[PDB]
Amino acid sequence: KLLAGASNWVNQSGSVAQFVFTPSPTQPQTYEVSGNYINNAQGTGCKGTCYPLSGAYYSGNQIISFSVVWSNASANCQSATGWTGYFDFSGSQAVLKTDWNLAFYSGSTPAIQQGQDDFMQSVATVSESLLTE
Amino acid sequence: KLLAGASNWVNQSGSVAQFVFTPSPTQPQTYEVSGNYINNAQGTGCKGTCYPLSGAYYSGNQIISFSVVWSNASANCQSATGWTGYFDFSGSQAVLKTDWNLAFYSGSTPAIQQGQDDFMQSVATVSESLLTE
Amino acid sequence: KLLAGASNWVNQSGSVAQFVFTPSPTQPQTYEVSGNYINNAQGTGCKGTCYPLSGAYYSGNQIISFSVVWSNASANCQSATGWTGYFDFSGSQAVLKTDWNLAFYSGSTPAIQQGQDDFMQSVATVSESLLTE
Amino acid sequence: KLLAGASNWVNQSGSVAQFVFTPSPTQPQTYEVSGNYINNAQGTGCKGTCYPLSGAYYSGNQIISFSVVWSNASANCQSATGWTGYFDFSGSQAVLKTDWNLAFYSGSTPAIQQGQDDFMQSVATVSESLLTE
Amino acid sequence: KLLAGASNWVNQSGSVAQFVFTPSPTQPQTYEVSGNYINNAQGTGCKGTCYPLSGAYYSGNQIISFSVVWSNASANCQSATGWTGYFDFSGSQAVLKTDWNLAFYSGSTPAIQQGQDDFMQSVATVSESLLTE
Amino acid sequence: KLLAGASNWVNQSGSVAQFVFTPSPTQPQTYEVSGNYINNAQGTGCKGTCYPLSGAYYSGNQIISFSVVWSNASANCQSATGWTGYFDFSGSQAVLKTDWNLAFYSGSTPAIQQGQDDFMQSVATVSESLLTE
Amino acid sequence: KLLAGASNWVNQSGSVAQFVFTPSPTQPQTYEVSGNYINNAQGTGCKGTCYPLSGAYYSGNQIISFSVVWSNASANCQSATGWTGYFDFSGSQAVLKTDWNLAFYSGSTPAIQQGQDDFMQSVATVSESLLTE
Amino acid sequence: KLLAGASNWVNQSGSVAQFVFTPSPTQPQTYEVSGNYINNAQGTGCKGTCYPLSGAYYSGNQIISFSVVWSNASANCQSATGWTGYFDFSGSQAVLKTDWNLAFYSGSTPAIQQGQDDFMQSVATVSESLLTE
Repeated sequence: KLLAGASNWVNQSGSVAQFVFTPSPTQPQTYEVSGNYINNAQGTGCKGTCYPLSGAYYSGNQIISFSVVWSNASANCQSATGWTGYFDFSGSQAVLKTDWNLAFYSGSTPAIQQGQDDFMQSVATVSESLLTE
Repeated sequence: KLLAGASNWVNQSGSVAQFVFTPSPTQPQTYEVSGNYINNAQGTGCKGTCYPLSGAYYSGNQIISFSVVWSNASANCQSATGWTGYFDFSGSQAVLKTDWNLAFYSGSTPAIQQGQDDFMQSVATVSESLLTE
Repeated sequence: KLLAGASNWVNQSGSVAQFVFTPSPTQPQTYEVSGNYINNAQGTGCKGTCYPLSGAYYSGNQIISFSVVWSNASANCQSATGWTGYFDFSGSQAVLKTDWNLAFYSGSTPAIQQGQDDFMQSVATVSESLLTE
Repeated sequence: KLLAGASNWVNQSGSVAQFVFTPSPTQPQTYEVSGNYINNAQGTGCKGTCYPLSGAYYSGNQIISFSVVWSNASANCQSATGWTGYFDFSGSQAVLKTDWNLAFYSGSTPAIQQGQDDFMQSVATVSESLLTE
Repeated sequence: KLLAGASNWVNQSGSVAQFVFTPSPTQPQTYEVSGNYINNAQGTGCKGTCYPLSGAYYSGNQIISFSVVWSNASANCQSATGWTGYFDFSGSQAVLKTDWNLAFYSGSTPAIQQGQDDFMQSVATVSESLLTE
Repeated sequence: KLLAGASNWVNQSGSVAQFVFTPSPTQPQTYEVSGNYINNAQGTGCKGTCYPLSGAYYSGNQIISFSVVWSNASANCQSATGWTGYFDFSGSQAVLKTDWNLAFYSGSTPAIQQGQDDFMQSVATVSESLLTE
Repeated sequence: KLLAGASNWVNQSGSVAQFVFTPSPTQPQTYEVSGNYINNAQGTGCKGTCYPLSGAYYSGNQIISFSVVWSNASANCQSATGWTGYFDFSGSQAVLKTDWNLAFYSGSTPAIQQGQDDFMQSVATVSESLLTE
Repeated sequence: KLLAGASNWVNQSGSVAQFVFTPSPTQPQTYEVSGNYINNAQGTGCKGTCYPLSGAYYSGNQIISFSVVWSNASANCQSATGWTGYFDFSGSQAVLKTDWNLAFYSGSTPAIQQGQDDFMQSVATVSESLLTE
């Protein structure tokens, strides 16, 4: 059911989605998705820093769709990605599977690449201190 | 360039995107996308009523990604569409070329169909009154 | 009694009122009315898209008055409807009996037609998906 | 055109509408109406005290529609009125003309009376002090 | 103890205070006072219409102090009053007693009159309708 | 005339009023008064720490009324001061002439002492650092 | 454990920290710190008036870091203090052990002195009135 | 002077501060600091993800102080750091120098380490796309 408050989701490239969910006033079992995305995928720019994500989550059947514009104070890749997929909380690990699309330019030549990402839940590690453990 | 205020975008199958753009407080040349989608395609669920849309827009090269959860007070199709794309405002007509992904079900069998919607800007039709024209 | 969350109300001519109720901070048993109206009557302007509605509701005896300005990103009929009425939730069906007034034009000749819409509550139709049903 | 900020409007029964106008984010040349209404009509209850009003104003052709639920901390008349009409700023005086409807109960017997009100603009009188002039 | 939500308070001149109380974040057993004041005192201007009041209420020993600037969309008396006094909820009636001060000008000649007002609680009268009872 | 931003006002007994002014949304030439009061009088409770102040100001003739509830995280004197007055910004010095009322206790014996504070504007003293001067 | 509402903390030199804690929307067991600091040390600038404080608090082991910019409507020392530390609520007394850094000037010669303040919680002193005690 | 909107600041360990500045209502030439901090310092935990920072910036002499509680959805190090230091925009590069303190526990044994960080401004790199340049 619920992963409410802040949740930490890590995909196959090291990439981190942190989701925040706020109930929608008009749309039943629908949450506004907010939070941050850290890109760590080897080929790409806009890696290692917080990009706000926006989208919508349908609780009923644990579906989601969210977007990142690859522009923040550290780096701009002049492009946008949208992720659309589903959750599966069953068992010892919780998994999100998504199909993604990415709008960009090569010349004055606009283009939409595409692909697929798989995120797994990982709960905050705890350390004695910043310095140790 | 500029769509400040609400703008009306109509796809090949007649479905309607109404966009509102709000500046991101932190993301250079990025706007939070809100507004409403009215799905008007022949063989489809959840048609002829407003679905909220949420996403993001990059004004640098006029790229967008938005999402709709198909649940409102009229009809629940327990599914999500994500659209990712770009706009060309050159010439007599402004067009939004999009690709899109749609996370839905059959049984216990999650799915994700792909597609392409192309939209054209259409400025409010004006009438003497609600009864004329 | 209670319509907490968004509710769907359909009139004789098929037009759709989606209501949201927020408690007044100061008015006993009064709610601020928001939501969306989709005008679906044969011989009319400004049909098949969401118009915002604003008004007020008295929960003591389940009375309402709301208004729509027929101007959105799709179509401007330069006019306003006001609806004033009451609800009966008794029995198998919940109905909203309304009278209404509509301020529009011809030439330089302001006008105000009268009328009566009657609405019935219809709870979200459910589908396996956006493609089925 | 503009009566922006707070405006004072007095009808034939002494009744006072104070309007506040805030531009709508989605609806072009449309304002959310807020403010207060003081009833001073001889036959009625809920006289002499502030009732919040809600509605919508279409600037284009200076049209309006607004609602009052006759419930506040001083008095409850368990009913609601909606006013729908037009402005005429021409000449030495500014005038609003409206058609109104009023939903109420007699027995378990719901009912909608009706009528018409005409409001004129009156700018704040100025006095040397509260005590004099 | 509590008169929370909206409360209706009537003094010896017919004058009406409606109070709204919101807990203070920093000041224990302290409420921000807001609401409306209707002046109906015979000698004065700024009579019969809503003036916002501002002040602070100390719950502990049911003490209060609030202010009205006699300027609104209907009338300006270019002056300000402050009321400071205490509650007594005991018995069949609830009473507020206050000492008031009023800052105004005669010539270029500034001046502070003074006086005392006594308010009694009066709960919303209820009527069959606006029209009757 | 103008005190936009925070201003510092010092009375004869050394107590400090720090004022912030916010335009009323509805009251011509009226500002909501916020800020902080530090009571510095010899023979008094609740001294040397910030008490919130709330009131209203009329910029037409530079008149004010504000209130302090003497309860904060340091000291509770279970009492309220109301100040009512006017400002003279003519000459080399800006002065705020005030009268005031103070609702406090003895036993089961509510009281309300009267008074007069006169304040002078004093613009931030500047230092090389927190350690110098 | 818990300091919900405003709390009063007094250091060895008599300076006063008034704390307010608000839950972070995203940071487990983290609170945004607001409130006011009154600097009461002998040989110092910017004393006896409220400086806003801002920082963060970790309730897991009751650790804090807050900052004051020494500029308000009374006195500008063009400098910043940062405090970093921990609380012990065991026993008859609650103490906040802190170290701190202070970024100030001489000429064109930026500096940063180090230090240690230790605070003790002191619950509001109560008085019959502002005049007694 | 100004680095207003979102700014990107990189220290000697790879660590990234993104600052957002909002003018303070009460404190002249003072900004509330907000934004995000990415830790990339070799010895430590809580590395590679967004931690909200809070503090205050004094424009006058370009001074700053801000805090991070090392707790977010990815990782908790149960500790807090405060940074206090100054800017120097002169020349071809803009530099921030800071003294930092860090509160943590070893056993039931609380402790405050300390150190110094130097951040340099780095403006958003621009890339043809996420995929290339």
